[PDB]
Amino acid sequence: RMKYRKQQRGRLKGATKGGDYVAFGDFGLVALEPAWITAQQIEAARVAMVRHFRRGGKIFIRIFPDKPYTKKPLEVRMGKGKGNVEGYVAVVKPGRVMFEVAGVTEEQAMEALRIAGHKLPIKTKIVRRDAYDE
Amino acid sequence: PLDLALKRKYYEEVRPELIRRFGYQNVWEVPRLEKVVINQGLGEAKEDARILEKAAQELALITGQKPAVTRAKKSISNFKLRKGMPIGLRVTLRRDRMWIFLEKLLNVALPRIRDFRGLNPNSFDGRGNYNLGLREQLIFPEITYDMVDALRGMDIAVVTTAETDEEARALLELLGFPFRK
Amino acid sequence: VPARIICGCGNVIETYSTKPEIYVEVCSKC
Amino acid sequence: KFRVRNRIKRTGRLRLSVFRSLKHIYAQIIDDEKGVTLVSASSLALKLKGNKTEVARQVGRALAEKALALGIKQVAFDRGPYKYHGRVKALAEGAREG
Amino acid sequence: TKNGRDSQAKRLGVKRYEGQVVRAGNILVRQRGTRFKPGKNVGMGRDFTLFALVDGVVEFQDRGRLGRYVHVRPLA
Amino acid sequence: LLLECTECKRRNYATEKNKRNTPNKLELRKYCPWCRKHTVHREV
RNA sequence: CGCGGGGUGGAGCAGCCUGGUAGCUCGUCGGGCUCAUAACCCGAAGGUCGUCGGUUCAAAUCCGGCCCCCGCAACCA
RNA sequence: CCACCAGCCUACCAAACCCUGUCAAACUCCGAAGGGUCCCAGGUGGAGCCUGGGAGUGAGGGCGCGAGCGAUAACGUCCGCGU
RNA sequence: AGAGCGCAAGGGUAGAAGGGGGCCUGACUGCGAGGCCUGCAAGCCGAGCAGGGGCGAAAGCCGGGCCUAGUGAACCGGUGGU
RNA sequence: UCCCCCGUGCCCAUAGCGGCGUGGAACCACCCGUUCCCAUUCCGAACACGGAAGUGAAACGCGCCAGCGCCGAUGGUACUGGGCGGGCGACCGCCUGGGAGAGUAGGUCGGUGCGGGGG
Ligand SMILES: [Mg+2]
Ligand SMILES: [Mg+2]
Ligand SMILES: [Mg+2]
Ligand SMILES: [Mg+2]
Ligand SMILES: [Mg+2]
Ligand SMILES: [Mg+2]
Ligand SMILES: [Mg+2]
Ligand SMILES: [Mg+2]
Ligand SMILES: [Mg+2]
Ligand SMILES: [Mg+2]
Ligand SMILES: [Mg+2]
Ligand SMILES: [Mg+2]
Ligand SMILES: [Mg+2]
Ligand SMILES: [Mg+2]
Ligand SMILES: [Mg+2]
Ligand SMILES: [Mg+2]
Ligand SMILES: [Mg+2]
Ligand SMILES: [Mg+2]
Ligand SMILES: [Mg+2]
Ligand SMILES: [Mg+2]
Ligand SMILES: [Mg+2]
Ligand SMILES: [Mg+2]
Ligand SMILES: [Mg+2]
Ligand SMILES: [Mg+2]
Ligand SMILES: [Mg+2]
Ligand SMILES: [Mg+2]
Ligand SMILES: [Mg+2]
Ligand SMILES: [Mg+2]
Ligand SMILES: [Mg+2]
Ligand SMILES: [Mg+2]
Ligand SMILES: [Mg+2]
Ligand SMILES: [Mg+2]
Ligand SMILES: [Mg+2]
Ligand SMILES: [Mg+2]
Ligand SMILES: [Mg+2]
Ligand SMILES: [Mg+2]
Ligand SMILES: [Mg+2]
Ligand SMILES: [Mg+2]
Ligand SMILES: [Mg+2]
Ligand SMILES: [Mg+2]
Ligand SMILES: [Mg+2]
Ligand SMILES: [Mg+2]
Ligand SMILES: [Mg+2]
Ligand SMILES: [Mg+2]
Ligand SMILES: [Mg+2]
Ligand SMILES: [Mg+2]
Ligand SMILES: [Mg+2]
Ligand SMILES: [Mg+2]
Ligand SMILES: [Mg+2]
Ligand SMILES: [Mg+2]
Ligand SMILES: [Mg+2]
Ligand SMILES: [Mg+2]
Ligand SMILES: [Mg+2]
Ligand SMILES: [Mg+2]
Ligand SMILES: [Mg+2]
Ligand SMILES: [Mg+2]
Ligand SMILES: [Mg+2]
Ligand SMILES: [Mg+2]
Ligand SMILES: [Mg+2]
Ligand SMILES: [Mg+2]
Ligand SMILES: [Mg+2]
Ligand SMILES: [Mg+2]
Ligand SMILES: [Mg+2]
Ligand SMILES: [Mg+2]
Ligand SMILES: [Mg+2]
Ligand SMILES: [Mg+2]
Ligand SMILES: [Mg+2]
Ligand SMILES: [Mg+2]
Ligand SMILES: [Mg+2]
Ligand SMILES: [Mg+2]
Ligand SMILES: [Mg+2]
Ligand SMILES: [Mg+2]
Ligand SMILES: [Mg+2]
Ligand SMILES: [Mg+2]
Ligand SMILES: [Mg+2]
Ligand SMILES: [Mg+2]
Ligand SMILES: [Mg+2]
Ligand SMILES: [Mg+2]
Ligand SMILES: [Mg+2]
Ligand SMILES: [Mg+2]
Ligand SMILES: [Mg+2]
Ligand SMILES: [Mg+2]
Ligand SMILES: [Mg+2]
Ligand SMILES: [Mg+2]
Ligand SMILES: [Mg+2]
Ligand SMILES: [Mg+2]
Ligand SMILES: [Mg+2]
Ligand SMILES: [Mg+2]
Repeated sequence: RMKYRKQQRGRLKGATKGGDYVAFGDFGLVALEPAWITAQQIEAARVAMVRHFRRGGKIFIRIFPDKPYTKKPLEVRMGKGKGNVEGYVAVVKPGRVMFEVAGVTEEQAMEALRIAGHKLPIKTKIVRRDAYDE
Repeated sequence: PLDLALKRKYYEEVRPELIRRFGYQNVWEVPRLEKVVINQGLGEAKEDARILEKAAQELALITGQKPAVTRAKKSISNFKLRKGMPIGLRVTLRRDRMWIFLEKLLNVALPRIRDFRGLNPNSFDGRGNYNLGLREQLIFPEITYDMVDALRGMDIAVVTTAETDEEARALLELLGFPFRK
Repeated sequence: VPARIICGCGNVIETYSTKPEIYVEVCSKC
Repeated sequence: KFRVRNRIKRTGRLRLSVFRSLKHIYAQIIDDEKGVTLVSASSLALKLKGNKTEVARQVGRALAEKALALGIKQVAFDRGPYKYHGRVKALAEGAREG
Repeated sequence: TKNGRDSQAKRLGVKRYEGQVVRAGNILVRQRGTRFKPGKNVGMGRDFTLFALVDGVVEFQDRGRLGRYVHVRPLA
Repeated sequence: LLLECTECKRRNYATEKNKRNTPNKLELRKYCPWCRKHTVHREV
């Protein structure tokens, strides 16, 4: 990675761009609540996914932690947080697609995604590739 | 002195010859020389201009023109380079001087070249132009043996009006370019 | 000024360049 | 390379544009801010002879005649792409004869 | 914590908008570079400051690839 | 190095700034005095 | 965590402040004297300059983050 | 597979480039709402402007909104527009 | 135009502010309409007038440097001059 | 009033890149030459002078083509002066006025002003 240093928190306003459509794979898991998703979260979901269907199809991850999450170490009030204790998170507004699966039965992807949901703080939804394209 | 052997070769033989293989609708479409350039990469002597006044007057003899130094643009300590203190020689001969020069090179220089075998044909850079190097410089006429204090070769560029080099390939042979083929 | 190039095999060339004297050994005619 | 024109336009007014060809030489008195020509002593459009440097000095006065007859004096000389020296300097030197 | 720093605010930008009457010599625009080019009846100083050259009215002209300009249309 | 010019055949002065070691041993640029008009001015 | 110092051939230290070429002692290796070893004599080899970035024509050298070692400090109720 | 250096394979990592899909206070091809100002007009109001006499205040607090800090903690803290 | 513009960053910029050359010293004196900014004091921009000048054929340009940092009231004392 | 060309402006890519074609009477360019004015950190490449011959190849001029570039609606949406309403909040919903960017349909290889030469 690269960027530079640590970064302001901002605010998770309306899910304006906080929405999307599937663009890879047949099934997807979309967010319903705004949240900072941690790397430890994304990963734990992704692994628990393959872990479920061993040697299975292929999973896509469309959200990516670039925001440095800071944290002062049990003290008072000087300077900006050394931070990064939770390290990095990804901004997720309600409606954005996060995880794609592909090359597995519906009941095989209705579980994989069902699980990845649990490893996440927010409430989420599963989706077929409807028919809406560009 | 607007006259010489090769200067004619191009007109009363080589000019119509070109029209034979390509048949140009217009008198100017037929390719011509118009620029001979010479350059010596003496980054070797970039130290003192001491060993430089010589290669200059040496170059002047073989070309007739008074050469012009070329300074360094960048700076590279990786081999002693900075600002413009370095050096290189460049001389752009055209007109008659170009012909009186090409006559020597094609009819005297090349043949007396140590174990010559023919000019490399691949040296045509897409558009109609040719380039080639010479390790020595004594392979020129008015250069005596006791005169050279150090063998410093160089390379010459020649520019035609040829668009494609396919045509250019021909124009050179017709003038007297002994291609290795 | 004009000059004569005495090739190492006949063909005494003649063109223009300083020093008319020219002991050229061998040339394009060989 | 028309930096010369930009520099002149900033000044007063009355730009004496001096286009010149291989066998020609023209000159206009253009009051910009409206883009209009007031005088135009052409050469290969007048009739003049053939000597160029001698010809230009003539066409110069051809403006002077038509210039004062209207009321003009700002010698703002638009020495175009051409360096002030040859038939331009003469065209000028001549224009300045009045 | 090495960071608690900054420099004075320079209060630049357009100092006289279009239509505003102006006295000769008074300032029209202070700027970082030439975010505005001078033009008719408007001079420019060492810092790129644009100042009216005669009593009149300010008006702005955009000329695309050639940039924006500030003019003083005189009257008296 | 800080400096001030002196007028010839006189003793006028003016604001200045030499540079010592760098290529600048001598210095005598022009400058208009109040008395008289235009003359050379030594370093000093 | 705070302030200060340090990390360079196998060991222990120079070099840095003031950028251009890495030096000292020991050990190692080859060859000598000895019956032989050591001592001693003659040669030779060996260094990513902790690490990741930045400045510069150029970084052991200057700037910044990180890991490691050293010392100091961690007080008032 | 080999050495003279050459050739092919490469469900390894990967510069440039392209397609699909995205992130950015210190990125912007774009770009609102609004705000600022000048001109003209409505506006006679415990409006406004000029010169003077007298002051107090210079610890604010909560709430809404917009950001930083903090932990998208605090009857927390620091600014901005309101109240 | 992603380069360069001495040096941090930004704005600006080849229709030059960038690279090269000739002559050159306006890194002038005496002023200064009108402004920017501003509690004070400071800081900033500046057309033009006079003197005597530099480059240009001229229109003109020059009161240092592409610009924004490179700095210090008053007191006390030093040197030069009227 | 009409047509071609030369010079010079105005807006500032719908004016551009590129591919095909056409123009030398006129104008323009290349073009012949380097004695003179002038010029090259070398060279008549450039700048310059004196100019016939040849040419429209180059450059430019005009005209076609939509591959690149550029322009680009309508419709809806995000956002949002102002006014409200629901929940612990990270938030969300309505009324009123304003209203993007992206994208879709499409558009473009220009429009014009003054002087001059020429049918
Ligand atoms: Mg993956
Ligand atoms: Mg405390
Ligand atoms: Mg620290
Ligand atoms: Mg601050
Ligand atoms: Mg502050
Ligand atoms: Mg701009
Ligand atoms: Mg000024
Ligand atoms: Mg100093
Ligand atoms: Mg000093
Ligand atoms: Mg060690
Ligand atoms: Mg040293
Ligand atoms: Mg020393
Ligand atoms: Mg030893
Ligand atoms: Mg031994
Ligand atoms: Mg030995
Ligand atoms: Mg030895
Ligand atoms: Mg050895
Ligand atoms: Mg180091
Ligand atoms: Mg250790
Ligand atoms: Mg230890
Ligand atoms: Mg202790
Ligand atoms: Mg203590
Ligand atoms: Mg204690
Ligand atoms: Mg105590
Ligand atoms: Mg005590
Ligand atoms: Mg006490
Ligand atoms: Mg190989
Ligand atoms: Mg190889
Ligand atoms: Mg292969
Ligand atoms: Mg932004
Ligand atoms: Mg910015
Ligand atoms: Mg909007
Ligand atoms: Mg308003
Ligand atoms: Mg308004
Ligand atoms: Mg009343
Ligand atoms: Mg009241
Ligand atoms: Mg009141
Ligand atoms: Mg009033
Ligand atoms: Mg009062
Ligand atoms: Mg008080
Ligand atoms: Mg106080
Ligand atoms: Mg308080
Ligand atoms: Mg309040
Ligand atoms: Mg609230
Ligand atoms: Mg509310
Ligand atoms: Mg705080
Ligand atoms: Mg938040
Ligand atoms: Mg609170
Ligand atoms: Mg760029
Ligand atoms: Mg730049
Ligand atoms: Mg630069
Ligand atoms: Mg600079
Ligand atoms: Mg910049
Ligand atoms: Mg421009
Ligand atoms: Mg310069
Ligand atoms: Mg310059
Ligand atoms: Mg110079
Ligand atoms: Mg005044
Ligand atoms: Mg004032
Ligand atoms: Mg004040
Ligand atoms: Mg006060
Ligand atoms: Mg002035
Ligand atoms: Mg005067
Ligand atoms: Mg001035
Ligand atoms: Mg400078
Ligand atoms: Mg300047
Ligand atoms: Mg300069
Ligand atoms: Mg500024
Ligand atoms: Mg005192
Ligand atoms: Mg008619
Ligand atoms: Mg083709
Ligand atoms: Mg010709
Ligand atoms: Mg001569
Ligand atoms: Mg003459
Ligand atoms: Mg002369
Ligand atoms: Mg001529
Ligand atoms: Mg043709
Ligand atoms: Mg073309
Ligand atoms: Mg057609
Ligand atoms: Mg199109
Ligand atoms: Mg298309
Ligand atoms: Mg719309
Ligand atoms: Mg709630
Ligand atoms: Mg909420
Ligand atoms: Mg609307
Ligand atoms: Mg749109
Ligand atoms: Mg087009
Ligand atoms: Mg038009």
